Amino acid sequence: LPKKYGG
Amino acid sequence: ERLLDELTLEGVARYMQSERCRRVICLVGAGISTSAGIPDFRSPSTGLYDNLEKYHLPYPEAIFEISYFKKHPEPFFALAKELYPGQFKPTICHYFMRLLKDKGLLLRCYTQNIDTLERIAGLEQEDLVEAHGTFYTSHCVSASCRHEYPLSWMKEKIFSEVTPKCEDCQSLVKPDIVFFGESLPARFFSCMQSDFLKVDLLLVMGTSLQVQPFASLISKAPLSTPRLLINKEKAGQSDPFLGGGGMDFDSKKAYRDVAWLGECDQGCLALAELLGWKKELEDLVRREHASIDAQ
Ligand SMILES: [Zn+2]
Repeated sequence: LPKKYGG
Repeated sequence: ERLLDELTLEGVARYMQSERCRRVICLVGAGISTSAGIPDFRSPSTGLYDNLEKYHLPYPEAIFEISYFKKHPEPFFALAKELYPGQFKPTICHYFMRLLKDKGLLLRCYTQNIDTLERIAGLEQEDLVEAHGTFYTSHCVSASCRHEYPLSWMKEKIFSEVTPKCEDCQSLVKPDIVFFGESLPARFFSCMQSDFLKVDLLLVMGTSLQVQPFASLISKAPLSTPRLLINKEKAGQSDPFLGGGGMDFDSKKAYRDVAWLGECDQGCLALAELLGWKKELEDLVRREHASIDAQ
């Protein structure tokens, strides 16, 4: 699943 | 040909009370909790990365990265004590969403906030997609244990400056917020894929729509679905630099997007007033605030 990043 | 008879708050209220508007999705961000005293944790003006010298981090952002936190959790919990709110009193905006629920209009509230105020205001788990998690619950980080702890337990550990450890296995216990480097919640993607087939109105409140993937939710609405932004500043328009599904409030081609610029509480008050809900909202807020003040 997509991970949390700055953007 | 458009669902709103005019691109104003008045047009949105008439649409909400028409037979065409049955299901409302709210998208909310930090702007709905600033009047409750909760700071915007993604704003550089909040200074989250500014006084971390005593923690000797390899870089400022490490304090919110999951792999660093799991080996060095003390900096995060020191910061959490310093930022912990003095009170958890939801705003007029939160209670407006409770009224939406009460009147059978709320399909879902997607929130970027971690402050739990949606739950305190009476939105239930099934009503909520906490896109960045929440402080409402915490879990042991050990995959084989995952013991759950309530916020009262977590708060006591934060304030006593005792790193929270699981009573069953002595692993670290982490608030259920999404740290950088953690997976976003499966529920965010599962609900998005279903909810946006069903939505009649998008109410976007207190978010600058700058953080992904949350911001991209506005592009998931059907093309006909009106979108009302209640926010201090206009947001969600396509970036003349970067740039598909952006807000169009002001062009000759605008047909469904409306911006009400001001404080979120005042915008929700104005909309409730148009709907005939002002007394209901005042009564709910004053009662819930009185109850919280009397704890
Ligand atoms: Zn455990």
